[PDB]
Amino acid sequence: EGYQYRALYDYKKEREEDIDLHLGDILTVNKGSLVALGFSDGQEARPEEIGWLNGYNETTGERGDFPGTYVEYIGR
Repeated sequence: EGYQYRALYDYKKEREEDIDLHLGDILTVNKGSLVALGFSDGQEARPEEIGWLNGYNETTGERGDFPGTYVEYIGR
């Protein structure tokens, strides 16, 4: 059971670990890389309240971290 959100806004990459993000980009973020801290069940569905998430930008066929306030989890 992983997590998948949609990037409502566009991002480029400020930190040395972010991935080129763009509105309409899908991010496949597993439920572990984010729960590695102990996120509560369902907390991953609210990226705006997470900080940073590491998923897979299928749109560009890449993977990395990105601002959760720029995406919107919608289900696994």
